[PDB]
Formats: sequence, structure tokens, C-alpha cells
Amino acid sequence: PGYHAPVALLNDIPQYDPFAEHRPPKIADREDEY
Amino acid sequence: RQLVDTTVELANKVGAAEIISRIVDDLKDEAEQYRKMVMETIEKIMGNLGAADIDHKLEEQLIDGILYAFQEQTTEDSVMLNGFGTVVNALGKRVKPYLPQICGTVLWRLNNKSAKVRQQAADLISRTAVVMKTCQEEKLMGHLGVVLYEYLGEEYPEVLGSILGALKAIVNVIGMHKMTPPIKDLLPRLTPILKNRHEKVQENCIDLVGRIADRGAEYVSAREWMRICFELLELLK
Amino acid sequence: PFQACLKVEKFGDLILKATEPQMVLFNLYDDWLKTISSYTAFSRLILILRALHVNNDRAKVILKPDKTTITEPHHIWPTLTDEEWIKVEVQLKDLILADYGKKNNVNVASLTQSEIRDIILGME
Amino acid sequence: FRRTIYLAIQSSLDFEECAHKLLKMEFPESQTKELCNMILDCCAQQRTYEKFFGLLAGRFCMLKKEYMESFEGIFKEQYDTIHRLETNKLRNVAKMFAHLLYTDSLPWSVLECIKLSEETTTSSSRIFVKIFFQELCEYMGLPKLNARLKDETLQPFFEGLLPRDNPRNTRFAINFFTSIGLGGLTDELREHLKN
Amino acid sequence: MNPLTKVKLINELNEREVQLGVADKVSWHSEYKDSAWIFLGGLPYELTEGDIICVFSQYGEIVNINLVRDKKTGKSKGFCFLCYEDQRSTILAVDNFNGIKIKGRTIRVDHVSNYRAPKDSEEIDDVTRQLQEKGCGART
Amino acid sequence: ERNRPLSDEELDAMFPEGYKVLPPPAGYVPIMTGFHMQTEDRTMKSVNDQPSGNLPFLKPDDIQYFDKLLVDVDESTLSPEEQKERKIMKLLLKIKNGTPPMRKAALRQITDKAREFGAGPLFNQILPLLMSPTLEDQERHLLVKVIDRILYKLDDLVRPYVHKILVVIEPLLIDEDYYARVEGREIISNLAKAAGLATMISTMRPDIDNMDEYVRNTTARAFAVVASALGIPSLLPFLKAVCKSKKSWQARHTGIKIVQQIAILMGCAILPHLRSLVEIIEHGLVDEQQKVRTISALAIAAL
Amino acid sequence: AKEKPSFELSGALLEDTNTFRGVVIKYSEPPEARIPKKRWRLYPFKNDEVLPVMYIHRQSAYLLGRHRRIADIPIDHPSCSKQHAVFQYRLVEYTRADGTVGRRVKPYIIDLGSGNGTFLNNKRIEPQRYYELKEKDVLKFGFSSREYVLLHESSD
Amino acid sequence: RLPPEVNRILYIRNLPYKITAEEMYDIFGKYGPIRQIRVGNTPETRGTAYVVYEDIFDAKNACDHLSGFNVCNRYLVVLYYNANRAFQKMDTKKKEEQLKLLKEKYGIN
Amino acid sequence: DTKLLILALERLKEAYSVKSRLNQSQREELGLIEQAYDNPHEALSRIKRHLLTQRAFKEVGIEFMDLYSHLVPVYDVEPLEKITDAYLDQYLWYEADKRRLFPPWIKPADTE
Amino acid sequence: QRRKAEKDSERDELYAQWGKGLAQSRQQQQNVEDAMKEMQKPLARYIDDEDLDRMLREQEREGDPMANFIKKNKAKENKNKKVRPRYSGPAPPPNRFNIWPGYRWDGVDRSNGFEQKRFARLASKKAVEELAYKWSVEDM
Amino acid sequence: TAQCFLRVDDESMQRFHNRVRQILMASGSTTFTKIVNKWNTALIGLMTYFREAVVNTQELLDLLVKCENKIQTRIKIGLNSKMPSRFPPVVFYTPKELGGLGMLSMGHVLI
Amino acid sequence: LKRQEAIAQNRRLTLEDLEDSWDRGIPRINTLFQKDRHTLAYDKGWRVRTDFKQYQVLKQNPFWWTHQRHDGKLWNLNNYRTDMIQALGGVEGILEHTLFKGTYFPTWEGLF
Amino acid sequence: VIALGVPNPRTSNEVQYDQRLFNQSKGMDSGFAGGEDEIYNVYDQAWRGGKAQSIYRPSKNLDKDMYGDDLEARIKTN
Repeated sequence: PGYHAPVALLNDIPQYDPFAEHRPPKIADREDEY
Repeated sequence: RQLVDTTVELANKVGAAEIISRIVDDLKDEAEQYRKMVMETIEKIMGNLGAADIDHKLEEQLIDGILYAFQEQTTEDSVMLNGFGTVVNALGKRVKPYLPQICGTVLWRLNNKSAKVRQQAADLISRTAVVMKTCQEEKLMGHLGVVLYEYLGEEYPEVLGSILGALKAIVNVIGMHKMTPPIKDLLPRLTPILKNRHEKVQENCIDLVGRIADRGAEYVSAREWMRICFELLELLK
Repeated sequence: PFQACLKVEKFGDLILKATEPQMVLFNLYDDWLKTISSYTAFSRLILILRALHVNNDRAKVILKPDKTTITEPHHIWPTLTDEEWIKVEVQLKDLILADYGKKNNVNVASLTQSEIRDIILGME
Repeated sequence: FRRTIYLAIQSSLDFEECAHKLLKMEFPESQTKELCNMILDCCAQQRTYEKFFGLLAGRFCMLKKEYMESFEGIFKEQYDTIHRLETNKLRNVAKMFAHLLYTDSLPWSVLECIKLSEETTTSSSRIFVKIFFQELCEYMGLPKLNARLKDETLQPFFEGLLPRDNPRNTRFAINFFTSIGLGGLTDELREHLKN
Repeated sequence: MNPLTKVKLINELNEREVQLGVADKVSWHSEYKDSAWIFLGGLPYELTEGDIICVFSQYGEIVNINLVRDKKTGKSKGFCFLCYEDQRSTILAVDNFNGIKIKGRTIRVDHVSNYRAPKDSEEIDDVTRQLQEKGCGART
Repeated sequence: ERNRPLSDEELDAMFPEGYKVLPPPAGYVPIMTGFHMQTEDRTMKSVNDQPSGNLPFLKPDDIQYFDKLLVDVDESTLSPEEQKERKIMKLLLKIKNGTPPMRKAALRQITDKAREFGAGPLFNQILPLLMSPTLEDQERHLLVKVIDRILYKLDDLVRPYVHKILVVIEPLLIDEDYYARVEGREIISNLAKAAGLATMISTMRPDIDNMDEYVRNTTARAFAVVASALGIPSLLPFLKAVCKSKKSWQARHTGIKIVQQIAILMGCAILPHLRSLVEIIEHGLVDEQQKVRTISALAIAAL
Repeated sequence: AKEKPSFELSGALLEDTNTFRGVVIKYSEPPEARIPKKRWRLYPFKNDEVLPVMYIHRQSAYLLGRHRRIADIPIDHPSCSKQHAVFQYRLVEYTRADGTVGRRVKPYIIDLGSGNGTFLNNKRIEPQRYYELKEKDVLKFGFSSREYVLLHESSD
Repeated sequence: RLPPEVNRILYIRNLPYKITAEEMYDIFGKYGPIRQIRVGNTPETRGTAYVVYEDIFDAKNACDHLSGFNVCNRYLVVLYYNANRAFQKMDTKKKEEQLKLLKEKYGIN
Repeated sequence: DTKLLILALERLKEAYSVKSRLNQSQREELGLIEQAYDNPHEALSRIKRHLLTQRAFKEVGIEFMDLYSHLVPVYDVEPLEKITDAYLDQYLWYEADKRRLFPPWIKPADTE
Repeated sequence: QRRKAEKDSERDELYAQWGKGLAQSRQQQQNVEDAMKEMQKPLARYIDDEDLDRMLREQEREGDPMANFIKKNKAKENKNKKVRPRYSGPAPPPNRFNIWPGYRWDGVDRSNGFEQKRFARLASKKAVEELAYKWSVEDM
Repeated sequence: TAQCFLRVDDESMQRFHNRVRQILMASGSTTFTKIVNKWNTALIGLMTYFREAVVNTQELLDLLVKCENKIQTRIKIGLNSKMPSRFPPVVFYTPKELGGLGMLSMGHVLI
Repeated sequence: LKRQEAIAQNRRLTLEDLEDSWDRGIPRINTLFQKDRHTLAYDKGWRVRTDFKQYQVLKQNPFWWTHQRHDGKLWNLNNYRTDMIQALGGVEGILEHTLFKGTYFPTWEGLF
Repeated sequence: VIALGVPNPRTSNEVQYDQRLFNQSKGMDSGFAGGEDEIYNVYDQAWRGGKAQSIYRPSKNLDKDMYGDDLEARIKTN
């Protein structure tokens, strides 16, 4: 009955850093179990 | 890599026609990496064995296939270009009826919307400039020089560097004194292209300017050489 | 090929049912001009009529790509979007080339581009 | 002709000028069935229902009786073939015809086209009637819609809509109007089920 | 060459395809489009065929199963062949299940071409005869 | 593993000597707010997260390597050893995180004062930095550049630290990055020339029969490098002794893997020793262990 | 004898998901399990004396059994089994007086077929069957002491 | 579902000086039982602590929630400790007798 | 805090989205924004230190936007300070919205 | 002799059918029957066409108020009917081919994560296409 | 139970008019395409913010006709000619994808 | 209602039930699934910030009232381009007035 | 009776979405460029769009795929 979304739906996000694109990667990331 | 090496070694024993005829129709395959592999094998076989073995029915296969593969590239590497050059140099004077088709294709792709496509077209002119001298078709290459002169005003430096590279090749093949547009028209067009700070442009332009400076110095006034001389001090950075 | 037009039921029924000599006018392109040039419209028509000439039944199968593709009552050809005509034109060329290659025992993959133009266009 | 009606609609910001521009071109009367039809189709293409098309159609219904009769024909034609429409186009046609019914541009007589049964109605038809009545309720209200919906002069028309003959159909239509949210309209049917 | 590198080579086959942007009509799996048989290797020996079918059913309906077993003792060699009802389930399973771990062991799943069935000349077992002639499958 | 219990006297092996345990208390047994107005405090202003001076930004995950730079202390108060190690700690921070001017000056100064510092105090702070779980490869590169600069300096003072360098550098021999692989090779060959054959042989002897195949893999890679530097006739007797050894097949496998790696690395150089090398490998083709037969065939193919 | 190809599940597949460090866990929470809405307390009183008032609210499910190391709520006396019971809050669909349906979180008890069994209000309950738990109820685990009574906070 | 660098040992910065042993154990003992706590005596290390948890998951949780806690009007900085080196020999004689007593106990080899 | 930083930097970067050949101060400001994209922890440390200790600031310039019917003041703040203010602005609104400071009569609201 | 060879040939035929993919055969059968039905019919279908009209009428559409009653009638009319087993548990994660799992499946998702990452990058192309358009057409 | 009549404020109309005046005052420096682009942005800001309220305000409709004619006349001034047949509306209204200026229209209505 | 139905049916929401209402609403429904939704949940008081930008940036923003990530695109003018081409005579009638025949391109479809 | 001994699927009972729905658009700014008025941004799609763009080659015979054999032969058998 409200013309905009009820705020509870917006507070719940469906499905972390945003800078992950920007930082240089680590040696530990490309390494496998071995 | 192992696959392309082994197929070349088989062609040494068996013969170029027998290998190339089994894989020529996969120059039209629609997987890019596949076409790339097939191109490499043909390139090395016709580099080692020549094209005396290749009959007339297979060379239409081959010319059509390398044109298809050239028009349908995305990965931006030299493999289709080297392959084109090796095949048509091996064919030699036998490729002369196909030069209208090739010129029309390259001439057409020089103005489509993709910068990469235009760049590749100017690269193909720079590879096949020598073939048109051996095929004694200097009128067509002369015409190309006239066409590439209007593409100088390019704003994408990668395309402009390839236009210049193509021009460099035509000047070498035909010569300065028969060059169209004349060196009088070409050199004052080139002096503001010197300002371009992109390295590919600067490289291909300085070679062109420096080669005119000795073999053709009477096409410009002494004041022009002086101011172009001043401009060269920025090329040292 | 305009015998292919005699196979098309609109023209075919209009000719058979007729009791009098008469001159009627039709539009071979329904709405093609709005989005394509008449150069392209002629090429699309040439391809449709060649495929209907070569093999009528597979061309009927190809020209109805969905269970839902319909035609407008005054048009002749289906209402398709533009990427649908890209796909349909590919399938009609495969039809023409396949029937040529089966008939004359050539592998079609060997053929060059100029051959493909001559075969599609109807050269000998 | 369809194009020039469509460009005349899209060129005019207000409903009053759109009508003025269409009248100024002075089509013959033989065209009028198509013109009304075009005004509906343009309305269906919109994203949401816009009052413009209801008002434009209503002003044509008040000008001449030819247009009113022609829109009455289009209601029956459209309801027969509702399953052809996509769901947005379906919702817009429903809201437009509810607008024409509410402002009395159109007689209630046309509503005899609708016949409620398990086997008479397709699924899209059931959705069409849902949006239509849900909307008419929203404009008028339940007491007003009841007052007009049971009326002595309109008794013959609504008999397909309120099916007294067959108990199975009567129970169906009761359930139908109940699940919409218009339970109140069912009450006299409920008594007729009890008796 | 270690088996783990074979598991990694199939995965790099997929990643490489993504980087180059290859279309699915010319994907590597399209060479195996004709067959609906997939090799599973490196399985734990504790797993029985109900386990294999229980897990590889995520992508479709299994038609036949061949977990090859030692002739003398009957114990599992570690590798079996599975036939799916859909051929496209092979694509899904080779992509999704290659290199997963079951009881701490990674397995490799690869397309198998022209799989040749075992001959019924041996009369060693009866249930194997039922599996060969009839095979696992839903019954109406 | 990490889950396993940890004994009280061995735990003492896990911490530096600065700290004293607490006794557990007895009371420990193992197993909205409204509006309020605030009081002024100065204390949050007082605490700092960065070292004072012209030192670079100290990332939060480096704190336990450079924590002694946070607290401030007069130099005269502490011992010459502690001022020496504080000096090294500042220099290493400037090499890792500095701008190229800081990095250049600190690099130069740790090279020139390397022998004065001693090989001990450098390595027990350089080596924990290379073990960190959050290195980037350019930082790893800068750290191993520090190691091979000081390896020219203390050419004979690196013997107690040979094995410690290897387990921090031998991973680079199997790094997927080509230049990491080459700089790992150059620093192992410089380490071999600095320590000499006997030190290298004694140090790597244990890693031939180690229980992990990671250590054995990289030790077999590194012996190839040590044979490039010092030459095949030097360690050909040791290598023969390690391929004949019939207690463990892991050691036989590892010795034959060393011969394979020598042939891949040395190329043409191995020819003057080919009949010495094949005779070491011949008994492996007929071994009862199937991995050993496979590696002997691969070693023959390499040769 | 050769173990020709049986077609039945084995514990091996089970031990890959619900396998605790101490041992394989027989019970896996249902999808409908949810953290409780209110605060539920469990009261233990070995006869007259009252033992520590437990607080159940924290998590969706609790496992009660002999293993102090495996069980969320250990019950020491020998008459209880290794895995004895699961106290499970689940969402359930309920109809109100208005006839509208909806979702309500409720607590349940489920006994994993323990040998001694569990008695709810002195009546033993059948294994592998979920039982809704009322406002006030008494829980008995085999022959052991300390009967448990559950009360939520607002109950007054 | 854990990263490999998680450890039972926690390193604590911004610890107010001369805090009690009881208060320490009460702060850190909520997340699990505590194997050992070491507190820095020497003035360069003074005011920081190491806490060893008996459980790895409790230590995980204490890092995850403990950080930025306010004790004595200051934020608490917690990290994992990277036990990257050994400070003493492993005393082969004691380990030998211990293994001999285990192997004697269960008849292993 | 990195979500709040990322939001603040997107506002600041959006002000410079289209323009070419900017002032020296605007190129400085783009340089600081890209440097805060590279390592956020350094930027966040600087912001917290500014908020704790900085109390004497640089001067701001003023200009007027002429809207022909009135004039609007436009303030020019130094870039370093501006990044610290933008972070504080995001943080304050997030915590005030979470803690319900502003009662609902206060408009413009985010919802409508 | 001859009988054994004939039995082997029949076995090979059964195996050949299985390896091609049974679902593939059912689909190819359906394709040929559809194409025959479209070969009978004239070139243009109008909206007045009968089977299209039948199809649009029995299209169930969302928001149908009486949809539950028609469903419950379908539930009652099919109660005493014998069908193949199918998967019935919690709804599985989607494939790119929409193949529904087999009935032996546990319902435990055991993927690499290939399939989610594939859906992810296909969604990422739409976003990059929007930005590319705005950038391309900005100066004109 | 009630109606609400919507009208654009006088201040907002004045803001739109001054926005267009500011476009025309900077026309020596902008190309034709940018001039039109500026106009389109002004018109979208007005029309998408006010919507229906714009229909009921006759002052705005007069102002919009004036403003559309000023933009077209400034483009014709830039080309040193005002003769209407060298500049048929196809050159203005055609979209930029076909080479026109692409201006959005509001002033071809009946008032 | 569809979220309740999807919990009751224990299936996951798909594209097809949100296909109709995807570009509807205030805010548009597709803003709930945008790539940066996690960060934008922390952007509070954005509408009054966009008002206050007039004291920071010299130009005057016509879309001061809205944000496309928080509201979605509240308008869609794509049919205007199509109907304008048909109102002017179609592509062929338009290109009668140009230099198109002098470019000697065969067909007008690949003009770019 | 609830069946036990089943491997645990870690699935919640609360509402899920499939992956196709998300990240359909990326970005963090408003689309209005700070109120820049010079750029052309009236629409959001291309007029014509991507829809031959590629050279025609005769494709691999797809009758083995669609019908399993040549269509005419399939009619002959049927």
C-alpha cells in the first residue's frame, strides 16, 4: 500500500572488498595445494 | 607446438601437396585457435618446400582460405600476417590473377568501423608490397600509395602507424621518383605528423622522413629542412 | 525463379480460382524497406525464391522458425525480427548449397566464395 | 492510414488536440471502425495504462454514435481473441475498457459478451475479466458496482456473467469473484445455491 | 606423468577456451558429441556403484554403469564408465565434476569415444549379465 | 596437526624470550543502551599506529615483523646488539615499502654495512619476512635482491645459514613465473660458490630421503643448480652413493631425478661425463619399484 | 568369493558431509530449520536441587547424547546413548482463527531411535518421528536423573 | 571453510599496562578454553600479549569478534601470530623415550 | 570502512568525469583519488589521523555561480581535506540512519 | 555359432543405441514428426491457424485466479497412475541445458563451481555492453 | 473525495528559461551538436521532473515554443543564413545516428 | 507475494517471473540485483548530498533529484528515435537530402 | 518418520534467486555525469544494435543433429 518499496525489502540484499580489482595479487593466491 | 613441428617433418618425407591438401579446408574452420594452428603448419611447409608441388586446384583453396582467415581474426597477433606473406611469396608470379581480389578486399576493409580491422588491412599492404613488384603490377601499387595518402589524417595512432608502415614499403618497392603522390606532396604532409607522441607513429614517420632527406632532398626548400630539423629536437625525448 | 511464386499459395490460389483475365499488384517486400535497403531486400528475396525453387518443403520448414511465427494477412512472408532473418538467411543458403553439393557430388567445404555466389545466384 | 493515426496521436500532447487533429482530417464513415481499432492498439503498446487513451476514446464516443457503436463492436472482438495478447497489452486493454464503462461512454450491454464457466473461458480470458472487474471496483466501489450490477433493466445481459442455470457454473462463478476480492457480488448467487 | 596433471590439463582446456572466447559449436566437447559415455578415474576403492550413480545423477539420468573390477578378488580398480541418457550431460559432468574430491581424492572425468562393451562370453556372474543386457533405469 | 595438543616445554620453543607465562586463575574453569553523555578523553589521540620518523607506511599485517619500531626508545639505553637489530629493522622497512629513493639508499647501506652487522642478525629478520602469507611478488623480489647482495659480502659467513636460505629459495625453482625461476637459480648457484661443495653436500643430505615429496622435489632441482656451479666431477661420487642406496627407494628415486635435472640444465656440458652418468642410472631400469623404473627411463631420455 | 556389483548405498558417501571429528553424525538438519524467535530455557533439577538453567535460544538445533565432545547438551549418565535426541526449531505453516495461513517457528523433539528412549510427559515417543513441544513439558532421557522442563521468557 | 593462515595463537596490541591476570582470562576465555597466555615484560614488548587457545575454531572466532574491543578506554588490536620459527632444539632424547613408551604401550612395531 | 571509502571516492571522482585539460589542482585531486584506490589502508589511516588531530586548515576559495536570477556560492576546498570530509560525510549519514537520528518529517528522504 | 553371433549383433545394436544418447533419439524423432507436419501445411500461418489457436488457448498464464482449481482437478484425475521415478527433492541448481537430475540423486551439490561462474560471466557481458554503448556514442 | 491540480511553479519556469538563455549566450564557443545536446538535456530535465504538471501550464507551452525556435535560429545564424528552405526540419529532427542534429521536440504542438 | 510463493514452493526465483516487473517500480526492481548492491546499501542520505553539490561544483545539475543506481532509470525514450525516423519519411526519404549517393556506399545499413 | 543416513545438503529454506538475475549492470555513479550537458546520452541502446557481421561458409551438415540423418531419408523411413 506504499508507493515506494517497503524499506525491509531494500535492507535485505540478495546474495568482500570492492577494491579487489585494484590491489596487486599475492603469491599465496596462485598457489595450489601442492 | 609439438603438433605443428611433427606435421612439418612429415611433409619433408611425403610431400607438400599431400599434407596441405588434408588441412587446407580448415582455414575456414570457425575456431580461431584452430585456424591459427593450421595457418602455422602451411606457413612452415611452404617456407621449407616451396610451391612447385601445389597444383592449380589447391591454390584456389589456399588463397581463398588465407583470405578467409585474414578477414576473421580477433586475437591481434602476427600469425595470419606472417602466414599470408610466406604463402604469397612462395607462390610468386602465380598469384597475379588473385591480386584484384586482394586489393579490393584490403581497400574495402580500410574503412570499416573497427580500428583493429583497419590496422590489419594496412599491415597486409605492407606485407604484399614486394609481390606486386615481382608480379610487375606497379600501377596497382601506385594507386594504393595514392589511396593510403588520404588515410594520413587518422586519429587512432595504431592505425596511423600502420598506414605509415605501408607507405614505407611502397616507397621502397617503387622508388621516390616514381612515387605517387609525389614526394613534394608527401613530405610537407608528414612534417606535422612528427608532433604525434605515440611511439609507433614517430618510429614509422622518422624513417620515412630520414630516407627522403638523403635520396630526395630537392623536393623541399631549405627553409623546410631547417624547420623540420628544429622539430627533430623533440624526437630526442 | 518465378515458378517459385506459383508454388506460393497466395499467388497459386489466385491464379487457379480465376475466371477472368486480370492484372493484380502485390508487394514482394512486406516491411523490409523500413529497416533494410532495397538492395538488401532484393538479396533476401532472391534467396527465398531460390530456396523455394530448389526444395519447396525444406524451405517451408525453414521459413517458419517457431511454432509462433505468423504472417500478416496482407503480407507474403513471415514476420521475423532482424536477427531472425540473419539466421533464416543462413539456413536458406545451407539449403541451396546442400542440394547443389548432393546433386553434383562436390564437397561444399572446398568451394570458394565466388563459387558460392554463383551457385546461390543461380549460375551454371 | 494506420500510420497517420499513430503519428497524429504521438504528435499531440493533450487528448483534446489529438481528437481535434483526427476530426480535422475528415475521414469517411467507412473508415471509423478501423480508427477506433487503431486507438485501442496504440493504447496497448504503452508500458502502463495512461488516461489519455481512455479520454480520447470517450470523447469520440460522445461526439457521434458511430464511434460508440464501433467501440462496442471492438469489445466483443477483443474479448474473443484475448489469448493472442501479451500480458501487458492485455492489462492495458482491460483498464481502457473499464475506463469506458465507468464513465458511461459505453453501455453495460456489451458486458453480455462475457460468459463464465470452466469450459467457456480460457486462462487469459479469466485474467482479462479479473483486471477488468478489479479496476471497475477501484473506480466506483463495491456498493456502487453492486447497485449497477444487479439491475432490473440489465437483467438479461448479465446472465452469462452470473450463471443461474447450472449449479456447477454457479459455484464456479461464486468462487471466481471470490478469489479476485469481489466476494460481495456473489451473495445473491449464494442464496440461489442454497435454494 | 601424474594423474593430477591430467585433471589440471582438462581444467586448463576449459579456462583456455574461456580466455580465447570460443563458441560452443566449436568447443572441444563438440568432438565427443556423438558419444554419451564418460570415463571416471581415480575413484576411492570404497565407493560402490550405488555411490557413483548417486552422485553423477546430478546432471541427468544414468543409463549404464561399468565400474571395472578385479577378476580374481572382485575389488575395484578405481575406474568406471558411465552412460548418460542425454548426451549433453557429459558436457555438464566433465566441466563440473572434473577434479572434485570424494573421500579426499580428486577424480578425473573425461569424454570417452567409441566405448566398446564387455563381451558376455564369461559366465562368472549373473548380476553383471543383468546389468549388461538390461542395465539400471527407471521402470514404469 | 594444528589440532594436536601442544606440550608445555615444547611450546616454549614457539615464542621469543621476552615473555613470561601467566598462571591460570582458579575462578577460570575451562569449558539496548540509552542516551548517555560523554566525557572528554585524550587517550585515543595518543595512540599511534605508525612508526615515528621518516619511515614508510606500515601495513597492518606487517605489525608483528616491525612492532619494535612502534614503541619509542632512546638509543643509548639499550645494548649494542639491540640497537644493531633495530637499525636493521628500519632498513628493511625502507627496502620493502619505501619510495625508490629510500629504497636505493637503504639497499646500499645494508650492502656496505653487511659484514659489520654480521650474517646472523640479517638473516634472522630477513627470513621471517619471506615466510609471510601476504607477500606480493615484487616484495619477494626485493627481499631476495637483498639476500643476493649480501651474499657477495659475507661469502664465507653464510655457512650456518645455508639450509635456512634453501628452504626459503628452493620454492622459487618451481615458481610459475619465469624470472622468479631464473633468480632462484642464480641465488642458489651463488650460494653454492659461497659455501663450497662440502657444506652444500652435508646440508642437502637429509633432504634426499625426506618424507614429503615437496622437499625431495625441490632438493633434486637444487642439486642440479649446485652441479652447474661447482661442476659434475665434484659431486659425482656423492651422487653415485645416493643412487645406489638400497635402504630407501625415495633416495634412489631422488638421485635419479637429480641426474635427469642435471641433463636438462647442463645440456652439452654433461657429455664428458655421460658414461659416468648412465652407469649410475642403469640399475634403476630393472628396479622392483615402478616409480624408480619410470624415472630411470626419463633420465635416460634427458641424457 | 567376489563382491559382485551390489547396487546399494554405503556409509562412505554419508561420511563426506555429516561427519564430525569425533564420529559420523546420523542426523542432518531439515531445510525448514530456523533460529528460534523467542528465548527458550531448559530447567534441570535432579530431584529437589536445581541445576544450572540452560538457555536454548542460541542456535537452531541441539544434539543430546553421551559424547560430551560430540553433543551440544551432554547427558552423562550411562543410560543415555551416544546420539540420543535432537531438539529442533523448525518453521511450520499454521492457520489462524481468521483462516489466513502463515509461518511460525516452533520447537520440536526428535529421538534417533535410542535404545532406552525418551519420555515426554512420562510417555515414550516413537523414533524418527517429529513431535511438537508444548508450552510446558517434561523431558526424560532413559533412566537418568534431571528431568528437564522448558519455558520461554514471556510465559507468565 | 577456513583460510590456511588461521592459528590457535593470537597476538594482541594496545593492551593497557598492569592489567590483571583474572581480567585477561575473563576477556579471552569466553570464546573457548585457553591453553596459555604470555604477557610482555621487557619494556620494548611491554603492553602486548600472546594468547593460545585450545581450539582452533575458538581462536578463529575470537579474532573475528574480538578485534576493536574497548578495554580500559582503548581499542584492542588482535591478529593471528605467525609461528614461523623455532627457538630451541627438539631434545631427541626425551622424544625418543616418549616414543619408546608409546610403542611399548601398544605393541606397535 | 572500505565501503564508505569506495562511496566517497566515487562521488569525488564523478565530479571530474567528462572534462579535459583540467587545472593543476584538479589533476592533483585525481591523483589523490587514484592513489587511494591503490592502497586504501594508507588512505584510511590518514583520514583517521586527520580526524583525531587536525584542527587548523587551509583556506577555501569562493566563486559564484550565476543563475541569472540570483547567485550561488561555490566553495573550493583542498583535495586532501576533501577526501577526509567525504569519508566523514558518508560515515555520519550511515550511522545516523542506522541509529535513527532524523525523524521522518525531515526531507529529502532517500526513499522518495 | 550363428545364434551366438546374432545375439552379439543384437547386443551391439542395443549398446549402439545407448551410446548415441536416448534423449537425443527421442528429440530427433520429434523433430522429424514436426517437420513433416509443417511440410503438409501452407507457407504462411496466420493467427487464425487452428493449432496455434489451440496452443494460445491452453496457455496457462500467471495470475490466473482459478488456477488452483484446475490444478487440483489435475491432481484428482491422475491419482491412480503408474509412471517412472523422477527427482523430487529440493530444487536443484540450474544447468545451461535445463536437464533435470536423475532420481538416484542425493540433492547434495558437488560441483566445481563451473556452472555458476559461467552464468556469472554471461551476465557480466550485458553490463559491459551498456558501458560500451555510452562511451561509443558520447562524442557524437 | 478531492482533486489536486498541478501546475509548474513560476520559479521553475524561470529557471528553465534562464537555462536556455545561458545556452544561447555561449553559442560562439560550442558546436551545433553540443548546442543541441545542451538543449536536449534541459528539456529532459524539465519534462521528466514535471511530467503531467507541464500540460496544465500554458505559460510553459508558450515558453517552450519560443525556446525551440531560438535554438534552431542560432544554428541557422551559425551557418550565415536564415532562409527556411535551406533548413528544412529534417536537418534538425533526424537522429544523430543518421547524421542529423537530433533535437528532441516539444514545440510542434497546438497550444 | 512472489517471494512468499517461492519459499512455499521451495524453488528459486528465476528471470521469468521477474520478467514483467523488471523495469517497473519506484525504485526500479532491477536495482536490487545490480552488481554493486552490497556497497550501495551503505550510501545513506544521498539525495540531500546531491542537493548540496550545488555549493561545490560550478555547473547547475538538472537531475539533482535522482540517481540511476538508487532509483533506476525512471524514463526510457527509445521509441522516440524510431517514431521520429518514421515521421520524417523513413530512412530512405531522409537520406534523399544528404550526400549519401556521393559516398558510393551501396547500402545505408552499414553507415557508422 | 524422517529418513536418516542421508548426506547433508547445506541448503537454507529461505528465499533464493538464481544466478542469472544478478550483476546485469555494474557501476556506482549516477548516470548523469554530474549534470554535464554537452554529451549525447538521450538513449541507452544502439538504434540498430549488433544484430550478418560474419562471412558465409557452408555449415557442417546439421541433419545428423536435428533429425539424426538426412531429412529426405527420414521421411522415406517414416
